[PDB]
Amino acid sequence: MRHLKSGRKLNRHSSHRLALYRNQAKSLLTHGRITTTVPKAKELRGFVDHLIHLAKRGDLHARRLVLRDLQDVKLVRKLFDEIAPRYRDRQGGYTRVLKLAERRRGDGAPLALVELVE
Amino acid sequence: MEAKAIARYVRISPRKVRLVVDLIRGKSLEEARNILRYTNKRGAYFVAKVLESAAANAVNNHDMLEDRLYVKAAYVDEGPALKRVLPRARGRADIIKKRTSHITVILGEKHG
Amino acid sequence: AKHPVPKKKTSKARRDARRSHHALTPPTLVPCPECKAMKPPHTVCPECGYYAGRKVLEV
Amino acid sequence: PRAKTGVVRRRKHKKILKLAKGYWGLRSKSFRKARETLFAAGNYAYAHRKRRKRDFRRLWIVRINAACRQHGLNYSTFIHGLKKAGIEVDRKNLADLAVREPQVFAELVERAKAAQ
Amino acid sequence: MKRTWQPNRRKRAKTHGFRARMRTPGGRKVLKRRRQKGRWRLTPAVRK
RNA sequence: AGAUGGUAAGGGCCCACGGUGGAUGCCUCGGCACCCGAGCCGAUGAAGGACGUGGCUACCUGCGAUAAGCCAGGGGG
RNA sequence: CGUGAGGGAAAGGUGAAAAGAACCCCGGGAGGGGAGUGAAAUAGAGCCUGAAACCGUGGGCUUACAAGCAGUCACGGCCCC
RNA sequence: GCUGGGGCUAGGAGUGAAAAGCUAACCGAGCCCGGAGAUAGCUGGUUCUCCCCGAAAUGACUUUAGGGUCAGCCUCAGGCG
RNA sequence: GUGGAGCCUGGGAGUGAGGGCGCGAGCGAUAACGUCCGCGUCCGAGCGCGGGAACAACCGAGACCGCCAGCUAAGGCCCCC
RNA sequence: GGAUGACCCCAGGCGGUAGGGGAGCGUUCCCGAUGCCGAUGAAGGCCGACCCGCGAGGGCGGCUGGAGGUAAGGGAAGUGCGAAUGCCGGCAUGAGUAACGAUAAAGAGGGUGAGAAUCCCUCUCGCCGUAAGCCCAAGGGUUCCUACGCAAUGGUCGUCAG
Ligand SMILES: [Mg+2]
Ligand SMILES: [Mg+2]
Ligand SMILES: [Mg+2]
Ligand SMILES: [Mg+2]
Ligand SMILES: [Mg+2]
Ligand SMILES: [Mg+2]
Ligand SMILES: [Mg+2]
Ligand SMILES: [Mg+2]
Ligand SMILES: [Mg+2]
Ligand SMILES: [Mg+2]
Ligand SMILES: [Mg+2]
Ligand SMILES: [Mg+2]
Ligand SMILES: [Mg+2]
Ligand SMILES: [Mg+2]
Ligand SMILES: [Mg+2]
Ligand SMILES: [Mg+2]
Ligand SMILES: [Mg+2]
Ligand SMILES: [Mg+2]
Ligand SMILES: [Mg+2]
Ligand SMILES: [Mg+2]
Ligand SMILES: [Mg+2]
Ligand SMILES: [Mg+2]
Ligand SMILES: [Mg+2]
Ligand SMILES: [Mg+2]
Ligand SMILES: [Mg+2]
Ligand SMILES: [Mg+2]
Ligand SMILES: [Mg+2]
Ligand SMILES: [Mg+2]
Ligand SMILES: [Mg+2]
Ligand SMILES: [Mg+2]
Ligand SMILES: [Mg+2]
Ligand SMILES: [Mg+2]
Ligand SMILES: [Mg+2]
Ligand SMILES: [Mg+2]
Ligand SMILES: [Mg+2]
Ligand SMILES: [Mg+2]
Ligand SMILES: [Mg+2]
Ligand SMILES: [Mg+2]
Ligand SMILES: [Mg+2]
Ligand SMILES: [Mg+2]
Ligand SMILES: [Mg+2]
Ligand SMILES: [Mg+2]
Ligand SMILES: [Mg+2]
Ligand SMILES: [Mg+2]
Ligand SMILES: [Mg+2]
Ligand SMILES: [Mg+2]
Ligand SMILES: [Mg+2]
Ligand SMILES: [Mg+2]
Ligand SMILES: [Mg+2]
Ligand SMILES: [Mg+2]
Ligand SMILES: [Mg+2]
Ligand SMILES: [Mg+2]
Ligand SMILES: [Mg+2]
Ligand SMILES: [Mg+2]
Ligand SMILES: [Mg+2]
Ligand SMILES: [Mg+2]
Ligand SMILES: [Mg+2]
Ligand SMILES: [Mg+2]
Ligand SMILES: [Mg+2]
Ligand SMILES: [Mg+2]
Ligand SMILES: [Mg+2]
Ligand SMILES: [Mg+2]
Ligand SMILES: [Mg+2]
Ligand SMILES: [Mg+2]
Ligand SMILES: [Mg+2]
Ligand SMILES: [Mg+2]
Ligand SMILES: [Mg+2]
Ligand SMILES: [Mg+2]
Ligand SMILES: [Mg+2]
Ligand SMILES: [Mg+2]
Ligand SMILES: [Mg+2]
Ligand SMILES: [Mg+2]
Ligand SMILES: [Mg+2]
Ligand SMILES: [Mg+2]
Ligand SMILES: [Mg+2]
Ligand SMILES: [Mg+2]
Ligand SMILES: [Mg+2]
Ligand SMILES: [Mg+2]
Ligand SMILES: [Mg+2]
Ligand SMILES: [Mg+2]
Ligand SMILES: [Mg+2]
Ligand SMILES: [Mg+2]
Ligand SMILES: [Mg+2]
Ligand SMILES: [Mg+2]
Ligand SMILES: [Mg+2]
Ligand SMILES: [Mg+2]
Ligand SMILES: [Mg+2]
Ligand SMILES: [Mg+2]
Ligand SMILES: [Mg+2]
Ligand SMILES: [Mg+2]
Ligand SMILES: [Mg+2]
Ligand SMILES: [Mg+2]
Ligand SMILES: [Mg+2]
Ligand SMILES: [Mg+2]
Ligand SMILES: [Mg+2]
Ligand SMILES: [Mg+2]
Ligand SMILES: [Mg+2]
Ligand SMILES: [Mg+2]
Ligand SMILES: [Mg+2]
Ligand SMILES: [Mg+2]
Ligand SMILES: [Mg+2]
Ligand SMILES: [Mg+2]
Ligand SMILES: [Mg+2]
Ligand SMILES: [Mg+2]
Ligand SMILES: [Mg+2]
Ligand SMILES: [Mg+2]
Ligand SMILES: [Mg+2]
Ligand SMILES: [Mg+2]
Ligand SMILES: [Mg+2]
Ligand SMILES: [Mg+2]
Ligand SMILES: [Mg+2]
Ligand SMILES: [Mg+2]
Ligand SMILES: [Mg+2]
Ligand SMILES: [Mg+2]
Ligand SMILES: [Mg+2]
Ligand SMILES: [Mg+2]
Ligand SMILES: [Mg+2]
Ligand SMILES: [Mg+2]
Ligand SMILES: [Mg+2]
Ligand SMILES: [Mg+2]
Ligand SMILES: [Mg+2]
Ligand SMILES: [Mg+2]
Ligand SMILES: [Mg+2]
Ligand SMILES: [Mg+2]
Ligand SMILES: [Mg+2]
Ligand SMILES: [Mg+2]
Ligand SMILES: [Mg+2]
Ligand SMILES: [Mg+2]
Ligand SMILES: [Mg+2]
Ligand SMILES: [Mg+2]
Ligand SMILES: [Mg+2]
Ligand SMILES: [Mg+2]
Ligand SMILES: [Mg+2]
Ligand SMILES: [Mg+2]
Ligand SMILES: [Mg+2]
Ligand SMILES: [Mg+2]
Ligand SMILES: [Mg+2]
Ligand SMILES: [Mg+2]
Ligand SMILES: [Mg+2]
Ligand SMILES: [Mg+2]
Ligand SMILES: [Mg+2]
Ligand SMILES: [Mg+2]
Ligand SMILES: [Mg+2]
Ligand SMILES: [Mg+2]
Ligand SMILES: [Mg+2]
Ligand SMILES: [Mg+2]
Ligand SMILES: [Mg+2]
Ligand SMILES: [Mg+2]
Ligand SMILES: [Mg+2]
Ligand SMILES: [Mg+2]
Ligand SMILES: [Mg+2]
Ligand SMILES: [Mg+2]
Ligand SMILES: [Mg+2]
Ligand SMILES: [Mg+2]
Ligand SMILES: [Mg+2]
Ligand SMILES: [Mg+2]
Ligand SMILES: [Mg+2]
Ligand SMILES: [Mg+2]
Ligand SMILES: [Mg+2]
Ligand SMILES: [Mg+2]
Ligand SMILES: [Mg+2]
Ligand SMILES: [Mg+2]
Ligand SMILES: [Mg+2]
Ligand SMILES: [Mg+2]
Ligand SMILES: [Mg+2]
Ligand SMILES: [Mg+2]
Ligand SMILES: [Mg+2]
Ligand SMILES: [Mg+2]
Ligand SMILES: [Mg+2]
Ligand SMILES: [Mg+2]
Ligand SMILES: [Mg+2]
Ligand SMILES: [Mg+2]
Ligand SMILES: [Mg+2]
Ligand SMILES: [Mg+2]
Ligand SMILES: [Mg+2]
Ligand SMILES: [Mg+2]
Ligand SMILES: [Mg+2]
Ligand SMILES: [Mg+2]
Ligand SMILES: [Mg+2]
Ligand SMILES: [Mg+2]
Ligand SMILES: [Mg+2]
Ligand SMILES: [Mg+2]
Ligand SMILES: [Mg+2]
Ligand SMILES: [Mg+2]
Ligand SMILES: [Mg+2]
Ligand SMILES: [Mg+2]
Ligand SMILES: [Mg+2]
Ligand SMILES: [Mg+2]
Ligand SMILES: [Mg+2]
Ligand SMILES: [Mg+2]
Ligand SMILES: [Mg+2]
Ligand SMILES: [Mg+2]
Ligand SMILES: [Mg+2]
Ligand SMILES: [Mg+2]
Ligand SMILES: [Mg+2]
Ligand SMILES: [Mg+2]
Ligand SMILES: [Mg+2]
Ligand SMILES: [Mg+2]
Ligand SMILES: [Zn+2]
Repeated sequence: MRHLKSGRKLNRHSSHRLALYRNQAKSLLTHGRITTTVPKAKELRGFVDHLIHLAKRGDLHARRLVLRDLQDVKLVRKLFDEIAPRYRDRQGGYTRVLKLAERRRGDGAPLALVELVE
Repeated sequence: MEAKAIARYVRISPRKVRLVVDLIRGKSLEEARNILRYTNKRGAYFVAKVLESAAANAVNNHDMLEDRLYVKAAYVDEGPALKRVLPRARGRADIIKKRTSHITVILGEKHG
Repeated sequence: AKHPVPKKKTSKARRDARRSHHALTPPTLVPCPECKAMKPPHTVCPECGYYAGRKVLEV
Repeated sequence: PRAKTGVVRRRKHKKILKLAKGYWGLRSKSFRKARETLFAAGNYAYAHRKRRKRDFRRLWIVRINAACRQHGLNYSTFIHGLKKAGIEVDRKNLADLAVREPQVFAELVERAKAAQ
Repeated sequence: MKRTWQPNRRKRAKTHGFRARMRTPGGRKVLKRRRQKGRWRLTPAVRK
């Protein structure tokens, strides 16, 4: 069973799943908007929102924390200096998911876009 | 007056395409178009082409009006099968039948 | 195991009876309030790019 | 010279398959199964031609019996009276009378009671 | 595992070759039989 | 209280028309039998081959660096 | 196919004549719809004839309280002539 | 000790630290072709229709016993009556 | 006693695993859907028909074809029937 | 009965496996045939609720087909299939089922294109590293490089490719 269990598995072992989220985070923070499968998208929100919320803190601790997942100093500089500030007065919800209308041809996978909020 | 199009020797298995065809038989050209566009099946691609070709035939050759066309008749026939070898364990060789479809769409005019 | 096997050829009636549940359900579609085109609901319209009133996507 | 099968066998199968129209599944579509079904069918027809004669006589008797007990006697007593009376109207016509011409049947009953 | 066919150009020519067949009465009868049958190759083709 | 209908997810029988498949009839560039004719080739390098050979040439046929051919006689038109 | 000696298939037919379908239309193509050829094109090259198993579309009758080698005999209902 | 390359030994024969092991994925006697359509008192199979008749599963003998020869029982033709 | 009786001469067979039942015995255990003989019977080949709930050989009865006619056999006649 | 096989009348027989006998049907071929049927449509095919025959069958009619067929009477045989775990071929059932070949692993962005999870480029991630890198020899034989292609081969896709 699965009673009151939180978190998708996405058919990956523990370290692959982590990487998946970390890589999607790098891509989202880099381009502001990416397209994925709906399940990957819905799961990315929390992972990235937390990273953004820490950038909103600003301190050295937060920077080194975010650096654990994002791993890229320049990308984190962008996070703290350009991304984080526009969410100063926003209380969570820094990302949105909207579903596309067309499925992948090769496997019928339903797609969705994930973007940072205005 | 009717207009028809046939796609012969389409490399898809009849039992599969017919599922898609069944979705559009009897429907307006417009609804049939909308259905096929969001039918998550390989067959939707093929059935759509035959539909559109038949619509073209109706307008361009048979003096029928696009805004009145409906799918009067549609069916799939079995074409010749492509026989291929599938190697199995213990030196045994099976035969895969990569099957083939003859897709037919026949359009009529919905008067009134 | 000892290799189970069909004892009798399935009749045309019985094979087709099995498939009484095999018919496809047509796609559920709704008009897009902006361009009136037909598209699945709760998806961004692939024709004009609008959803929830605003332009979201370049078509 | 050589006398290959040619046309002959197809025609023979065609004869049988035609006789087997209406049968279920392969019994109407497969020669072998059609032929087997037809064997049974032929024996049934012969046997049931024989039983049809039984079937109806049995029905007539049931009906005559109902008509008799309306007049206060049973079939056995009725037929014996008719025998003593010498009325040789068979059970096919007796049943018809019982339904269509009750006055005539009522009369015949009286004759049967009297012959006793 | 190691299977039975282990190609060797030298071995092939020295065993089934034309010169090998002509050396032996039985091998000459092979060539006779194949020619009479009209074989396109009297002897296993091989590259040297 | 009583009674009796239309339902077809699908199935069955029949009819029509198709698809598949290639039987049947017709056909014959081939074969089979008998009869007759005819009957050896090779160091003057056979039988049988290899590789080549065409303005463009995969294969077959023909031919052999004179290479789908060279010379002469005969036939034929 | 076999190291080899050796084993050893399948596979014929448009039409009288290519007159083998210019050109246009849908399609990436394949395929088809018109146009055209022909006595004939379900003779269109996957080509004479085109049976059967097998698959499908349309129509008639029928079927969701019923017990079976599937028929047969009887009667009734519906459809057709 | 393992291993590459080059060699030699074979079918009642080879080779075998011996398992009747191995000798080209089945070896108490390899494979191919031939004798060859071996032989099989055994198993299977044996194709249109109608008409008349209609058995036996016993006896004797049999390296015979689930096979046969003779008799018995069936059928046809002619004759006797 | 004129019968698909009989005898004679020829042609062609098939059969040479029988089985149940009744009666008479042997064997067995006054066992076996047992075994082995004898007389008969039926099934075999009448798994065609009626009866015995169903059921080759128990009872009734030897099915050329047709009938929506009649009489019976065994067995039945309260309802299924 | 009449004169012999004409047909009628009367009577009786007519279950049947092994098997004996009789009479017929149809197939290929020959004489009949230098004939006759035949494009006003041969053979073959598909229908028929019609006619003849106990039956095997034979007619006739409509559709198909488009060049052959073949009588009365005889002759000769490669002469009739439902079974042989028969032979060859075609097509079904199981079934939209098992499976898609190492659990080293993927994600996004940008190109191309009718079409892209699968081709090209970039960034991120993972795997091998006495190898899963590199160089020879066997064997294989153009698979090498480039252009143009995607019907089939590729266990999906394909614009990519041995
Ligand atoms: Mg669990
Ligand atoms: Mg929860
Ligand atoms: Mg969960
Ligand atoms: Mg987690
Ligand atoms: Mg995934
Ligand atoms: Mg999984
Ligand atoms: Mg780990
Ligand atoms: Mg970690
Ligand atoms: Mg962008
Ligand atoms: Mg990290
Ligand atoms: Mg979606
Ligand atoms: Mg879609
Ligand atoms: Mg795909
Ligand atoms: Mg969707
Ligand atoms: Mg489909
Ligand atoms: Mg269907
Ligand atoms: Mg769908
Ligand atoms: Mg149009
Ligand atoms: Mg496998
Ligand atoms: Mg293998
Ligand atoms: Mg199969
Ligand atoms: Mg298959
Ligand atoms: Mg197919
Ligand atoms: Mg196990
Ligand atoms: Mg089955
Ligand atoms: Mg079955
Ligand atoms: Mg079946
Ligand atoms: Mg089944
Ligand atoms: Mg069906
Ligand atoms: Mg909206
Ligand atoms: Mg034959
Ligand atoms: Mg039938
Ligand atoms: Mg019926
Ligand atoms: Mg019968
Ligand atoms: Mg009768
Ligand atoms: Mg009667
Ligand atoms: Mg009676
Ligand atoms: Mg009486
Ligand atoms: Mg009476
Ligand atoms: Mg009345
Ligand atoms: Mg090992
Ligand atoms: Mg090793
Ligand atoms: Mg090999
Ligand atoms: Mg091999
Ligand atoms: Mg080696
Ligand atoms: Mg070498
Ligand atoms: Mg060597
Ligand atoms: Mg040599
Ligand atoms: Mg010599
Ligand atoms: Mg030799
Ligand atoms: Mg060869
Ligand atoms: Mg050659
Ligand atoms: Mg050789
Ligand atoms: Mg109702
Ligand atoms: Mg229905
Ligand atoms: Mg339905
Ligand atoms: Mg057809
Ligand atoms: Mg064909
Ligand atoms: Mg002929
Ligand atoms: Mg000749
Ligand atoms: Mg001489
Ligand atoms: Mg030469
Ligand atoms: Mg040449
Ligand atoms: Mg000259
Ligand atoms: Mg000259
Ligand atoms: Mg000259
Ligand atoms: Mg090989
Ligand atoms: Mg080879
Ligand atoms: Mg052909
Ligand atoms: Mg021609
Ligand atoms: Mg020609
Ligand atoms: Mg185009
Ligand atoms: Mg165009
Ligand atoms: Mg393309
Ligand atoms: Mg075209
Ligand atoms: Mg066309
Ligand atoms: Mg014309
Ligand atoms: Mg014309
Ligand atoms: Mg004409
Ligand atoms: Mg056309
Ligand atoms: Mg046609
Ligand atoms: Mg036609
Ligand atoms: Mg034609
Ligand atoms: Mg012709
Ligand atoms: Mg045709
Ligand atoms: Mg065809
Ligand atoms: Mg057909
Ligand atoms: Mg139907
Ligand atoms: Mg109830
Ligand atoms: Mg009911
Ligand atoms: Mg029922
Ligand atoms: Mg039953
Ligand atoms: Mg009934
Ligand atoms: Mg009745
Ligand atoms: Mg050494
Ligand atoms: Mg060595
Ligand atoms: Mg060596
Ligand atoms: Mg030996
Ligand atoms: Mg030997
Ligand atoms: Mg020895
Ligand atoms: Mg070998
Ligand atoms: Mg071995
Ligand atoms: Mg031996
Ligand atoms: Mg061996
Ligand atoms: Mg030999
Ligand atoms: Mg001999
Ligand atoms: Mg012997
Ligand atoms: Mg008798
Ligand atoms: Mg005896
Ligand atoms: Mg005895
Ligand atoms: Mg002795
Ligand atoms: Mg014995
Ligand atoms: Mg014996
Ligand atoms: Mg005898
Ligand atoms: Mg006599
Ligand atoms: Mg006498
Ligand atoms: Mg007498
Ligand atoms: Mg007698
Ligand atoms: Mg007698
Ligand atoms: Mg005698
Ligand atoms: Mg005798
Ligand atoms: Mg005889
Ligand atoms: Mg015997
Ligand atoms: Mg004996
Ligand atoms: Mg005995
Ligand atoms: Mg005995
Ligand atoms: Mg005895
Ligand atoms: Mg006896
Ligand atoms: Mg008994
Ligand atoms: Mg007693
Ligand atoms: Mg006693
Ligand atoms: Mg006893
Ligand atoms: Mg006893
Ligand atoms: Mg007895
Ligand atoms: Mg017997
Ligand atoms: Mg009995
Ligand atoms: Mg008897
Ligand atoms: Mg029984
Ligand atoms: Mg009984
Ligand atoms: Mg009984
Ligand atoms: Mg009575
Ligand atoms: Mg009584
Ligand atoms: Mg009583
Ligand atoms: Mg009663
Ligand atoms: Mg009589
Ligand atoms: Mg008689
Ligand atoms: Mg009798
Ligand atoms: Mg008889
Ligand atoms: Mg015949
Ligand atoms: Mg003559
Ligand atoms: Mg002549
Ligand atoms: Mg004429
Ligand atoms: Mg005509
Ligand atoms: Mg003929
Ligand atoms: Mg004929
Ligand atoms: Mg008839
Ligand atoms: Mg007829
Ligand atoms: Mg006719
Ligand atoms: Mg005709
Ligand atoms: Mg015509
Ligand atoms: Mg001619
Ligand atoms: Mg003969
Ligand atoms: Mg024969
Ligand atoms: Mg048979
Ligand atoms: Mg089997
Ligand atoms: Mg079996
Ligand atoms: Mg066999
Ligand atoms: Mg067979
Ligand atoms: Mg087969
Ligand atoms: Mg499923
Ligand atoms: Mg299953
Ligand atoms: Mg499953
Ligand atoms: Mg699966
Ligand atoms: Mg794989
Ligand atoms: Mg696999
Ligand atoms: Mg895998
Ligand atoms: Mg995996
Ligand atoms: Mg892209
Ligand atoms: Mg561009
Ligand atoms: Mg583009
Ligand atoms: Mg792709
Ligand atoms: Mg693609
Ligand atoms: Mg991509
Ligand atoms: Mg992959
Ligand atoms: Mg490692
Ligand atoms: Mg290292
Ligand atoms: Mg290591
Ligand atoms: Mg080399
Ligand atoms: Mg190779
Ligand atoms: Mg270049
Ligand atoms: Mg491809
Ligand atoms: Mg492709
Ligand atoms: Mg393609
Ligand atoms: Mg191409
Ligand atoms: Mg593919
Ligand atoms: Mg593969
Ligand atoms: Mg390229
Ligand atoms: Mg390459
Ligand atoms: Zn829209």
